[PDB]
Amino acid sequence: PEIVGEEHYQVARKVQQTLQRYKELQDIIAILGMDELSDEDKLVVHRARRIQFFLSQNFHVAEQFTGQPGSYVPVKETVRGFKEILEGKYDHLPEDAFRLVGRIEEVVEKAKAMGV
Amino acid sequence: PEIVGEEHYQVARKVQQTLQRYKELQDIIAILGMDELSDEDKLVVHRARRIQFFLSQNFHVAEQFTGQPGSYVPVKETVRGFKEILEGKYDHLPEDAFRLVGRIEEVVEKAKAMGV
Amino acid sequence: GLSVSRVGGAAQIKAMKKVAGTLRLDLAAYRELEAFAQFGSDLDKATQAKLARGARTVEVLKQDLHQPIPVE
Amino acid sequence: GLSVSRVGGAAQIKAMKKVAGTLRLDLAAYRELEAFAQFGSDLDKATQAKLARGARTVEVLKQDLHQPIPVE
Amino acid sequence: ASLRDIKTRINATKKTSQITKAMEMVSTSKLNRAEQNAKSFVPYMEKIQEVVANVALGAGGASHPMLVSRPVKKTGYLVITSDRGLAGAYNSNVLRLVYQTIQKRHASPDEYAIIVIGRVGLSFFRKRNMPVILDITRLPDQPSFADIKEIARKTVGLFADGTFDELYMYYNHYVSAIQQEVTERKLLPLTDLAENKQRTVYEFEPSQEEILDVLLPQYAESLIYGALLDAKASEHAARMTAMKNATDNANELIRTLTLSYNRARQAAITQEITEIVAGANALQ
Amino acid sequence: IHVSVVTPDGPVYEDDVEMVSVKAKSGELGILPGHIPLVAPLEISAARLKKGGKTQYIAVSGGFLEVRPDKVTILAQAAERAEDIDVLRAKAAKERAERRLQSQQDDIDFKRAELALKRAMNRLSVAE
Amino acid sequence: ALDYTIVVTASASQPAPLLFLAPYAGVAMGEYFMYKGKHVLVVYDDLSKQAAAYRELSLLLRRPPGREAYP
Amino acid sequence: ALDYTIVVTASASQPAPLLFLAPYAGVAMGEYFMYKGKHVLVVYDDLSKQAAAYRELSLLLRRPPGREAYP
Repeated sequence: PEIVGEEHYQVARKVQQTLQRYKELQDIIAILGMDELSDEDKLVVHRARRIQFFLSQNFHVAEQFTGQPGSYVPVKETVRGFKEILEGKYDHLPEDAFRLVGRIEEVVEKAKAMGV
Repeated sequence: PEIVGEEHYQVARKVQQTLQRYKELQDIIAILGMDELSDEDKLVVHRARRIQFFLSQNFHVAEQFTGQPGSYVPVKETVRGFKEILEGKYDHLPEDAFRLVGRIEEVVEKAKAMGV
Repeated sequence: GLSVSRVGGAAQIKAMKKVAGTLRLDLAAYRELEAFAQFGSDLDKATQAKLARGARTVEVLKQDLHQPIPVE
Repeated sequence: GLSVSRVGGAAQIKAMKKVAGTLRLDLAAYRELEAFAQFGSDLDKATQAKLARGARTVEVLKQDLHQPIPVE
Repeated sequence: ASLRDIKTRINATKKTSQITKAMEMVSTSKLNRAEQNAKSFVPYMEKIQEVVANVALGAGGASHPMLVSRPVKKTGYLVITSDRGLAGAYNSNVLRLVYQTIQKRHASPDEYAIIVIGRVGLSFFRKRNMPVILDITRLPDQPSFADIKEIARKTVGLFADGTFDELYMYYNHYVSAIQQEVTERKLLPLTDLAENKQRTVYEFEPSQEEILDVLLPQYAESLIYGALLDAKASEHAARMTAMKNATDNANELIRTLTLSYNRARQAAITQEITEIVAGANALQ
Repeated sequence: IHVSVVTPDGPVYEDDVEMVSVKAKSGELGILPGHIPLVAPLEISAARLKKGGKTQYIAVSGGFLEVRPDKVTILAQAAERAEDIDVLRAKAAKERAERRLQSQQDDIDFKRAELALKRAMNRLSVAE
Repeated sequence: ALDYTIVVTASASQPAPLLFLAPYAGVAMGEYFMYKGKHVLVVYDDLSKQAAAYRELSLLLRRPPGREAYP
Repeated sequence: ALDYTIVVTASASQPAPLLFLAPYAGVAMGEYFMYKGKHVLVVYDDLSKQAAAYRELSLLLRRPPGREAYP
């Protein structure tokens, strides 16, 4: 926190904690099933899917292969985006529209294009 | 198969297959025991004990070691004996009846002498 | 599972690529799910279908000696 | 558990010398049971009081950088 | 040979040893709670057995068919197994005993009927293609009377209809913590009931037959629930002993792997030191 | 006299009262201290015990009575301590839902532990 | 903390003898304050780097190597 | 037992050249009675000590060692 800042440090450590908790549930989900875990762990894997898809970007380099023009995302805006996904603001959006977006407003600009 | 015969070849490969499956089960048998295996692995162990004891043979040179006079087994008869072990024809005999035995009629004789 | 190709995908023809994708997916799935099937709980049907699929993949991927197959 | 101070105990202030002798035993009781706590509601207050006050011990002994705490 | 592989095998065996020791501690606690439930059932069981003795043994009273032996046309089998695995010889002994008694005396498929408790017995008698008529599986680790009450009422009613004509129980009697002897007890003929120390003559308020056909189903249900508390206690003790044996096997495996690790460690250091000194001597 | 409402699960009340009275399947009945050895089944109805002026009601279900002149020992397969007759049905429904949840809970707990053992012994097998 | 501490640096781009001589410079700066009567705290960050640089010096001077070529 | 036995002693404090030659001296003392028709029993207490002393005597001659540093 003395280097990156305090808010960035709490958001990054909470993202690491929820992705670690989703990593610990890999065999349970894969073998025993999805409908049997609990609540407050289905919420964990619920937010963890939206987190581990939002970490991906559309690159400027992949414009020649996919078509979408790419994005450069500042650090304050991705800290704000992961804070908003950790707080639960975007739990009603699907697990797509977090795939391959730059900013956090592009998530809702893609989800209004697909669905709700 | 073009040299040793197709029956010889597939009996030899099925013998190696059951011994390799039992070699994979060695760790589970060492720690957890035989009671966890799922009723086909119990059968594979139950056949592989018989195979790896029936590969042992009494020799003419080892008559001076133990007094047991020794045996000479033709190729078609050990193919027939291992096919009859793999078919399940000799599951009811004890596993110590197959040690140091030339051909499988002597397995039957030694198991009768043991008292099965 | 451990065998790596570093070109792979740029080597294959289009027809091999289309089906080798899903063959790699369900063979990796069977290699993962076979770990939980040597003893114990006798897994449910939802991945028993995947284990039967993967055993058929393993049985497809066998050959004889000196019998090469064309691409088609 | 692995760290040792072979002069230690006689290097401590007399205030810490009374208090650390309980803390060694508390954390040693917790780190044996730390891998036994993912599953099991085994004892009501015999070995879950150990897990509770050992987790509180581990939470006490954490710090941040550049903030040394005085001995009192 | 392959020092790093021996180290990873030591670490994997330590992880299995810790998992089996944690299962042993869990099973010790569940054995304690199963003994508490088996002890709390007992003051019901003495007084039910006392009332059944003083009523059915006083002045004849063989009118109810549960006290008399009818000619055997069929035979029921009540089998109490575990639902969850990782018990070594708990389920195997009971299922082999039931299978060998069935193959000994009947040798006809519709001459018997089997009532299993637990999924292990259910899978056994479905893989052997036997009639498995009642299926009360998915029971807790510490069961009450209320969830065994429905299948107990059904297996008393299937005698009262005239189907089973007698039935047997098969379960593991928890004797002391290491043995768990498999026992066969007999249900519904109640011919082998015993008298208590003090035989008292009760005064029967509606009739005697009404007392009997209310009480003797409850006596059979108390026998079934007592056998099931016995079998759950022997289940948790068997899994306790099985995980203790798995932990001891893992620990002696760790011991032999550390002997191999020390041999490979010394051989690795002497290999590296002679290769360094040979590369130094090549220049001089 | 000593009255003891006894369940197969465990004892319920087990104290001493003045005059216990309950309705059998034949009809009403009352028990004074020093009663004849009497045996009567019970209906699904409460059992009043009359501790002075309290009259603590105990709702038995299933139910069976044996009265000795000191050992009233009412044997009920379901029995609430503080009760009027309607509470046993809602209590049985609530405990049946709670015990179905408990059966699911401890089966899932065993399966979590067994997957931990399966993964660790897979890694032991891969380590060779 | 630079009212009372001394920092002695042998970074990795310097040759192996300065890496070798850093901790002995540490005690030689501390023993002055020790024999004057003060209390000193000397911190040797990564002595394994110092051992490896002394290994480098002993190997390039043709000295006979022991285990892991440490002299 | 000393009416027939002969004790050939090479200690732990003796140098490795005497440890190396103790079994050969025992055999050479037994062969005199063997080739005259007598029957000889020769006991070597810990030939692992002879092998370790010959490892010593070979490595001090700078012969390159093999498995477990034995020559």
